[PDB]
Amino acid sequence: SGKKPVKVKTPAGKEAELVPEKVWAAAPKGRKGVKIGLFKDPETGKYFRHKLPDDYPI
DNA sequence: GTGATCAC
DNA sequence: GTGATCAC
Repeated sequence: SGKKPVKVKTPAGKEAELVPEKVWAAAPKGRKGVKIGLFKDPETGKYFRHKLPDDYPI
């Protein structure tokens, strides 16, 4: 569960500040990987994933 | 190619 | 079972 809002571009193309429903890190052995959040487009109700800032707490 | 996640 | 999310 995320808490702080994230500036994302939604699939519908708009700039939004959304609270991710789930957050996690995806990274292979030996490498930094990326932090990802699961978001819900409030305008379409559809789910999408988006990169999180590197210092976003998991 | 590899990592995690889950709506679909 | 996978699309799609990114960085290395």
